[PDB]
Amino acid sequence: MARWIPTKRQKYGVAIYNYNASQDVELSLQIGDTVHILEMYEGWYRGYTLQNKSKKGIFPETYIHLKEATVEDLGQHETVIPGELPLVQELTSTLREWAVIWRKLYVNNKLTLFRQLQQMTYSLIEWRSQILSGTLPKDELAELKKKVTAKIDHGNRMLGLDLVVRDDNGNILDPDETSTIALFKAHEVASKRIEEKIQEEKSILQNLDLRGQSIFSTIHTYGLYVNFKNFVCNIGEDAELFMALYDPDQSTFISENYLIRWGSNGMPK
Amino acid sequence: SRPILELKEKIQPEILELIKQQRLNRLVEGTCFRKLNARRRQDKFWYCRLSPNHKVLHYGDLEESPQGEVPHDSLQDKLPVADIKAVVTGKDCPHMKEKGALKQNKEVLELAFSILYDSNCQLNFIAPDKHEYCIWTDGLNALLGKDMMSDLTRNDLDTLLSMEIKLRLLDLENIQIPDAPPPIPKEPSNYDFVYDCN
Amino acid sequence: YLPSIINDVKLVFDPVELSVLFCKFIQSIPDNQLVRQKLNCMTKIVESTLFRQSECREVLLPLLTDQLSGQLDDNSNKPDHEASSQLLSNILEVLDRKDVGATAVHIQLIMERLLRRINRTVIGMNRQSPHIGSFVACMIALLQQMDDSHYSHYISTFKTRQDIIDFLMETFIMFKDLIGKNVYAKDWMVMNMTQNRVFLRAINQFAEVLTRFFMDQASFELQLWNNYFHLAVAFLTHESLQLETFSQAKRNKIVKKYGDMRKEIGFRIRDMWYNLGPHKIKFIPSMVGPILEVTLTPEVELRKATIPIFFDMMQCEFNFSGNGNFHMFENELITKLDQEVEGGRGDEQYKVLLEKLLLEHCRKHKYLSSSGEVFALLVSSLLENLLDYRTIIMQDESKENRMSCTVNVLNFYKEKKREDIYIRYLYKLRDLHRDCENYTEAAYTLLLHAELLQWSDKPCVPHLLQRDSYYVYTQQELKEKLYQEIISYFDKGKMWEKAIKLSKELAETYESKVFDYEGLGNLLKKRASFYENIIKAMRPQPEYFAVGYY
Repeated sequence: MARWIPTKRQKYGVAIYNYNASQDVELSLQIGDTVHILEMYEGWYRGYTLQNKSKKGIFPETYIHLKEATVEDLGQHETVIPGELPLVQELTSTLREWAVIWRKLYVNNKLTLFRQLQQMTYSLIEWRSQILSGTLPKDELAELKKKVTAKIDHGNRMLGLDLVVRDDNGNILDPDETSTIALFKAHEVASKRIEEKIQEEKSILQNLDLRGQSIFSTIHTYGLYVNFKNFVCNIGEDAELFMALYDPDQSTFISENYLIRWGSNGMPK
Repeated sequence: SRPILELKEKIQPEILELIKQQRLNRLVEGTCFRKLNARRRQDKFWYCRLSPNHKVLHYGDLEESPQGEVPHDSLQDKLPVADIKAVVTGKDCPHMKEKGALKQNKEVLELAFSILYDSNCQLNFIAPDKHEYCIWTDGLNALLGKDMMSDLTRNDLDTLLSMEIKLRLLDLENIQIPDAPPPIPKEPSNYDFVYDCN
Repeated sequence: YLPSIINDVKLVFDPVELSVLFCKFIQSIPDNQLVRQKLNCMTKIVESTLFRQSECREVLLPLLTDQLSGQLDDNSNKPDHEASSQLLSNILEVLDRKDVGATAVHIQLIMERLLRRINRTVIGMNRQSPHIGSFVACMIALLQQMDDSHYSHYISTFKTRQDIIDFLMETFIMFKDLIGKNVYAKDWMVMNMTQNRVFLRAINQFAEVLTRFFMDQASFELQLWNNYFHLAVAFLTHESLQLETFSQAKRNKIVKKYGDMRKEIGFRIRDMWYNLGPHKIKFIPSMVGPILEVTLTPEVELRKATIPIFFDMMQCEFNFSGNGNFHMFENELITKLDQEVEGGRGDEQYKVLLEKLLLEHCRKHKYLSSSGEVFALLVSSLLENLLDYRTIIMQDESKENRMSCTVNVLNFYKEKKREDIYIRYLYKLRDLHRDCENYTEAAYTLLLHAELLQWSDKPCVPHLLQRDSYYVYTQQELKEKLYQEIISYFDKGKMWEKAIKLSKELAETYESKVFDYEGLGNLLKKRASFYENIIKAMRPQPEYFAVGYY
């Protein structure tokens, strides 16, 4: 070991498995041990670890999955798609704090919210995994962004965690001291989300029709799907089935007749 | 997932000790426990609280309290933790083998647990149902410092261990772990770091 | 709907002609017609066509200012609170735009024409439940967009010094009543932090204005520093290590984004305190305490910078020590130190650093600093006492240990004769015993207090005047109330010998000094009951055990 050279192109010090403890400064390094390496050797890397950002560890290059990227994913264009990667790092930190409060949870009879946190967690991790790829359509991108933001802020709200802003594009632009009043209105937008979902906890988590009313107040077109299975009738001849929506109060049909032909054998023709 | 499983179960103890300290908290907060044959105006409910020092047990013939534990000097605030031989669970309970007026029916077969102490005194107690019964047994073996006997405890073990390992595999995304560990590059024996330390 | 056209109308018309025409039409509105509607109108107006400003901003605004200043206080501002806030918010936002055009001088005009107005508003607009937060947002936005050169431009250059003084007073009290009793859900942490930054900027500016218009050059009217430092300290009394700690990034997040505010705040206050110069002595005893807690801040550095101010204060007294020494200083020092440490603030390293710094400082200085050295030794003894007390209190939580340590500190104070805090801990212990219903011990404690008093009529020291009730209370009367309570305790304490004993002295005092024979009668009635109890009933004998701690 010698010849160390400072660089920042090694932010993503990625292990492979629990590292051997060969170094006096290394251990069974965890899988997620993304370490801020300060000094780089060809076969080895010593620098700050996520677990202890004040303590070094010399770590094999073969063990490091080298990644030139940094916390910024656009300067080196590491983005799978721009305006999304900040979201993944923030949600990773968010899952970290989820784990911490989780630790704090089991030791307490907060089990109800604990399991609802479990299912929040499963939803969020699967969304994370599915957005690991950039395959989604831009509408899917935006919808994922919005809903995961809603869920993470929900986790924040019942847990008494602070709020974030800048709904889109990483939730970072607004906290970047761009303005003052836009900061305000963003904060109240978030508080509106808070109030929406807290009042609707007792609406959806208990009942199931207020959610339908709220969702249907947003869209106008709907389609009734009908899947015919079998006609049970004693006719013995060719039969035409004109099934359509009807208004008994208005004494008229509401949808066009869907002609279904039924054979004389008991089977549709 | 062979290296994955090896690494996973190999960093075990933290989850175990977390479970055990949770059991400790549960014992301390405790509840009103169930006596034997509390029919003829006998308090079936009575609290058994562990000390915050977890060295004495606050229990006794307490009243039918639906609120649960009341913090005070129970009828006996000491259970000698340092000398408990064991707790008998099931048929090992001598009170279950009773064939007189203290006949415990077969429906409390899994609520029979008696603390062994004084080599002749026993505490034939009853749990309201299985999960807390296993919880109290787990808490006792935690005082005993051995393995657990709650199915829910194994549940917690597997689920939380899975959660933790799952939240570690984020760095190794789009990456593979050679089941054979990667070969160690030869570290030059010289420690004369050309660059400074820290 | 007239606003709805202005965009393309501009696109096919002279801009300023439109500006003046709309201005004329609006000012032509009688002053009591559709205020809500007109404010909405000008809102839509300032929305568009203000992306260009050089020709219209300067001319459209004046009317806007006029109606908003009428909205300042015409006693009919109740319906238009939110409307005015909306107007101001939107226009300020528009101003913040950079690509739209240069507005620095226009910002100056907006300062000149609405700043005092809105400050007056918020100072009046004082109830939290309404949308006061909107006004707060508006004014902080103003201050953020504002410039320091702009700050001193006119706000420093007002009319006669009394006007600017009163303005400054109002500004400071408003800042305090904002920082104190904040306006946000405490979840808008980013917003809180931003508010802190803008408040920092503003109070900085007002610090330089104090230096340049209220230092010795203002030979008198130099009181404010009380209010000013109060505001500063209060602002220095939140957003602390633990809050920073809740997430590990939380420290890192705020530090990267903002750093340690408290660092700069304390450094600023330190240097300006040094700048106070001659008036330090005329300003020490009141403001002594207000600097301990900031010194007690959990960080390291500004603490390092702050303890020396204690030595500066004692030295300033040394300059005034022609009449005595820093006794008046150290008394308040010890007192406030006591409440704070028992409050659970300091740390061991804190006391170590205190000893180190103050001893080092006093070595450089003379005999009076040697007395200060021995008093700092006293201080460190106090500190270790208090740390021991608090650590045991938080550790065992067994009432017995609590009594043990509180007696320890009581003995130490008795040794140090600082009697007021002594009484305070006496009452603490009394509370404890009442919790344990140890009526005997409670009576002994309360007596030990009452022992201090005299049957004299003058209340000689309000130190004995405790916080239970505080007015004249001749020493006699307080002693009488104490004896009444103690006798009651002993009665329900089932130990009547001392009860009768004390009844004797109380009756003596009644007969010889107050002559209220009614109290005599009631008291002797009680004493007869006592004797009856003693002869009649029997009392169990308590066993006494010896305990060997090894």
